[PDB]
Amino acid sequence: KTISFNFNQFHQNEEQLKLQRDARISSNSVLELTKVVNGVPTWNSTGRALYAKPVQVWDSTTGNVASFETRFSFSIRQPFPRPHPADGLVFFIAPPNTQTGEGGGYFGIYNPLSPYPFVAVEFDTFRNTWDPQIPHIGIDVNSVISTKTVPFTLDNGGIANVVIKYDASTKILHVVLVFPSLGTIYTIADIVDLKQVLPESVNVGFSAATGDPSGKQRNATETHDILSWSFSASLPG
Amino acid sequence: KTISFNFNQFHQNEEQLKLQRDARISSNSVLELTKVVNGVPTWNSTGRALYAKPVQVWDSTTGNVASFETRFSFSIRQPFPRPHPADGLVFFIAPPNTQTGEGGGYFGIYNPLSPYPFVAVEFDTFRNTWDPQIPHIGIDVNSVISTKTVPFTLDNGGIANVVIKYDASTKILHVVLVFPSLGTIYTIADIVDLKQVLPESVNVGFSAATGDPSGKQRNATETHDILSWSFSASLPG
Ligand SMILES: *[C@@H]1O[C@H](CO)[C@@H](O[C@@H]2O[C@H](CO)[C@@H](O[C@@H]3O[C@H](CO)[C@@H](O)[C@H](O)[C@@H]3O)[C@H](O)[C@H]2NC(C)=O)[C@H](O[C@@H]2O[C@@H](C)[C@@H](O)[C@@H](O)[C@@H]2O)[C@H]1NC(C)=O
Ligand SMILES: *[C@@H]1O[C@H](CO)[C@@H](O[C@@H]2O[C@H](CO)[C@@H](O[C@@H]3O[C@H](CO)[C@@H](O)[C@H](O)[C@@H]3O)[C@H](O)[C@H]2NC(C)=O)[C@H](O[C@@H]2O[C@@H](C)[C@@H](O)[C@@H](O)[C@@H]2O)[C@H]1NC(C)=O
Ligand SMILES: *[C@@H]1O[C@H](CO)[C@@H](O[C@@H]2O[C@H](CO)[C@@H](O)[C@H](O)[C@H]2NC(C)=O)[C@H](O[C@@H]2O[C@@H](C)[C@@H](O)[C@@H](O)[C@@H]2O)[C@H]1NC(C)=O
Ligand SMILES: *[C@@H]1O[C@H](CO)[C@@H](O[C@H]2O[C@H](CO)[C@@H](O)[C@H](O)[C@H]2NC(C)=O)[C@H](O[C@@H]2O[C@@H](C)[C@@H](O)[C@@H](O)[C@@H]2O)[C@H]1NC(C)=O
Ligand SMILES: OC[C@H]1O[C@H](O[C@@H]2[C@@H](O)[C@@H](O)O[C@H](CO)[C@@H]2O)[C@H](O)[C@@H](O)[C@H]1O
Ligand SMILES: OC[C@H]1O[C@H](O[C@@H]2[C@@H](O)[C@@H](O)O[C@H](CO)[C@@H]2O)[C@H](O)[C@@H](O)[C@H]1O
Ligand SMILES: [Ca+2]
Ligand SMILES: [Ca+2]
Ligand SMILES: [Mn+2]
Ligand SMILES: [Mn+2]
Repeated sequence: KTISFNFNQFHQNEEQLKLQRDARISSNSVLELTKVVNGVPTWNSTGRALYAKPVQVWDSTTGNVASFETRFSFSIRQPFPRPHPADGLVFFIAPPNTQTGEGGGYFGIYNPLSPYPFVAVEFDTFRNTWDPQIPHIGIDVNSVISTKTVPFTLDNGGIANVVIKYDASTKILHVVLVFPSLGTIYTIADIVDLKQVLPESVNVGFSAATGDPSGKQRNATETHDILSWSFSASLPG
Repeated sequence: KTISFNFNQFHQNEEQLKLQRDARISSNSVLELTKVVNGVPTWNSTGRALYAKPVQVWDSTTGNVASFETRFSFSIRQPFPRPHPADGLVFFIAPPNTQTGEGGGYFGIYNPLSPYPFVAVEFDTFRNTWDPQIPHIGIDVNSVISTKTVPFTLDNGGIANVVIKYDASTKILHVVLVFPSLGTIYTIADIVDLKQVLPESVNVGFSAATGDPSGKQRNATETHDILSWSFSASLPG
């Protein structure tokens, strides 16, 4: 069948969401993935937000895989240009009941200790050793070393519209990033076999992180706000 | 091996373009694919515009296929809502030195008594027998019976931004359609093996058509204007 939900905005204490670590919902309705005190983003922050109920992406009985579409708006404000904002945010799919991973360039979804599979779309703002120039969009499968990336220029503090679509029949994951105020459009796509990397049931959500203390730079930070979010999935099984 | 060009606007008899049939460039810089007299689009019109120089999409020696990206803005104004606007416009790739094909639902790129291969992205406004609900975006390979389609709502007379990207390593052709004034975003993608359908050298361009006389409806028309166009291709050969 078809599952779906839509958050035109976030109401404090959402029954539908699971907030982890620093993730909070502000009084004015936005989902702040990372810590922001008195209007200022801090470093050493990591937070995630998961849809409370698990979604079935595939069925072992029929062998069918779900197709899905998710749309959301986010905003990244980088108050301090030098030396380097960090780290970025991702939309991810992972097994249910996982714990926040390592922060920094791992966005809180990768745990070197005990790794769990995941498919994520990253909006990377800090160039780690494994990264190409930033900012860039990346498609991540079980790792933060993207299978494909594309550069983009951030609209600092502006709103961004993202469209992520997965077509099971072609196994194509296509993502579109648009900054309405600048009129710019970025597109990236890759082939991903969900059935091969993920279990039948998963959690969908966001995760973000600011500068890791090991970098010794308190300015390595920015906001990671989610303004709205809609999700739809169809499993003919 | 990189080839690219950019047209922020179009000038009268540009050396870089090959205009065919009704295609003409207006005094105010727009590329009008189909006939418009005294601000009114007419039926029974067909026109194409090709980049004057051929581009190499693949090399028989190395076996490599080119990756490319093209961006353009177009506008479709439909003055007569009833009974039905027609027919639409396409961005296409075909062998060099082709002639305008049949008009109507064939957009001027398909010639029944001398079919040549082609890959095209259509913005279809008239529902032929082989079509799903209109308007819709479609990916066409050697035929106007799309391999994939997606519906969209036209911003009548408004501007549309299109991004077409082809990644040779994955064979994915992804297209994004955005109507800035409405803030709507449409995305479609499919797998296409250029090397399998097209020759090493091709022409890239646009083609459009208005109502065919056989429909006996003079209102079966609309404008098909191209405002800007940039193209880039890389052959690692
Ligand atoms: C960490 O991030 C902070 C906040 O941006 C940086 O501090 C700021 O450094 C600016 C230097 O580009 C200062 O700008 C000056 O502003 C005044 C008035 O606004 C002008 O007259 C002058 O020409 C400059 O444009 C800005 O005042 C300062 N902000 C504050 C209140 O601290 C900081 O920069 C670096 O460290 C600070 C402590 C100073 O030593 C700066 O000179 C230095 O660039 C960022 N730190 C890092 C690691 O780069
Ligand atoms: C072909 O396209 C023309 C142009 O739109 C159609 O004629 C137009 O028909 C409209 C009927 O829907 C007329 O609209 C009405 O206009 C008056 C005053 O302008 C308003 O008060 C009223 O609220 C409607 O908006 C429109 O005036 C007319 N345009 C002109 C100047 O001719 C045409 O429709 C066909 O002919 C007209 C004259 C009527 O007989 C219609 O019933 C008839 O369908 C379109 N023809 C086809 C094949 O549909
Ligand atoms: C649709 O437009 C065509 C123009 O490309 C018309 O054909 C052209 O008509 C010219 C004068 O009518 C003639 O000099 C051209 O040789 C001819 N070109 C072609 C494609 O052969 C076409 O038909 C014309 O108009 C209709 C009404 C009849 O009068 C025909 O005898 C004309 O050729 C136009 N179709 C219709 C039905 O309007
Ligand atoms: C980065 O953020 C951490 C929060 O997770 C800070 O440590 C806190 O959490 C750890 C384990 O989760 C606890 O053991 C600490 O008691 C917590 N500290 C606080 C603020 O109450 C962490 O702070 C640093 O490390 C901890 C272990 C203490 O030594 C703090 O004094 C120290 O500042 C913070 N890192 C930095 C450098 O800001
Ligand atoms: O400053 C923020 C960043 O901190 C870390 O980056 C590394 C750091 O671990 C250390 O190896 O030193 C180098 C510079 O020599 C970098 O700062 C995180 O790994 C980054 O993701 C980022 O948070
Ligand atoms: O009226 C515009 C359309 O005219 C033609 O469509 C067909 C027509 O040829 C004839 O077969 O009758 C049917 C309806 O019974 C349609 O009108 C073109 O083929 C279309 O592309 C369009 O121009
Ligand atoms: Ca990074
Ligand atoms: Ca059609
Ligand atoms: Mn990255
Ligand atoms: Mn069609």
